[PDB]
Amino acid sequence: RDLNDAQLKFANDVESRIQRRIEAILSPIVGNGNVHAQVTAQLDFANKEQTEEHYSPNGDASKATLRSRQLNISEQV
Amino acid sequence: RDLNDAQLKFANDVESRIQRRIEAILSPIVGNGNVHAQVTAQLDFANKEQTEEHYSPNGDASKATLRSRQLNISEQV
Amino acid sequence: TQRNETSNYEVDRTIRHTKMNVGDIERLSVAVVVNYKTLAKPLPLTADQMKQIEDLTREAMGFSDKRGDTLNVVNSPFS
Amino acid sequence: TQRNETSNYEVDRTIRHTKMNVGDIERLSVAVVVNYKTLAKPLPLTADQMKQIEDLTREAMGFSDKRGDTLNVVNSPFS
Repeated sequence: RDLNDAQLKFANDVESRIQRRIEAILSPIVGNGNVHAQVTAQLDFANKEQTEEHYSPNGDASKATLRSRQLNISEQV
Repeated sequence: RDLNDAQLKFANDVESRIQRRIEAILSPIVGNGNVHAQVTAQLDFANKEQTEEHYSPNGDASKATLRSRQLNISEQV
Repeated sequence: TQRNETSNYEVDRTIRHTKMNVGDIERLSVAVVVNYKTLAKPLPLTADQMKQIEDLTREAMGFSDKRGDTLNVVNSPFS
Repeated sequence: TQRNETSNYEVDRTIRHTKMNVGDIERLSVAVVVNYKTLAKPLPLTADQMKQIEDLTREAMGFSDKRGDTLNVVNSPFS
């Protein structure tokens, strides 16, 4: 209930802010009382944790970062 | 009971908000008393936890991120 | 011939832990009535006026057809 | 012939631990009405004036079509 009313008041606050700004940026052009605006905004309220972990591609040997190597080559004829 | 009445009052609150906004955005065009609106909204009240875990496709060797390798190649003729 | 290959890869990742909200909107259903316009009386609003009124009501709804919102606007003489 | 190769690589990395914000905007929907201009009365605003008013309202919105914001501006005589 109280969280719901807090969400509704916060939504109405953001609507009032954007509505007042649209009324202020347009009224010097068309006149003081010749415009109305209404704002309906959907908000999110879900806590969203995230953890990316990128890696860099090292397929090509010209940008590989080796640590060891054990290259053996035999041959006969 | 009390949770049910809280859900009903919160639904009625959101209905009142959207109804007042539709009455405010339309009445300057058609007139002060020539419009009515009614809003019926279905709400959710189920707590929904979620845990995605994406991975990135590394089938192609040109974007693979190797850590080891042990390539042996024999041959005879 | 022969070719033995052992590999070890490394994987990118993402973990999203989302606790959704209790009390959001799943669907809107808005029914709008408008009166006829009486000038000097039986004059319905024209199709362009009804279309732009539908536009305004759709935008003031926050209309989103992903949620399946429904809007119906009619014009009729009042009483 | 033969060729045995063992390797050990080393990997670059990145770890982003992002705790997102509670209370941000997902979508804006803005409906704007403007009156006709009365000079000496039935004069609608021209198409360039409506276009630049749409420009100003879009920029004052913080309009971002990634979020799917919707704007509709109409011009009509008041009452």
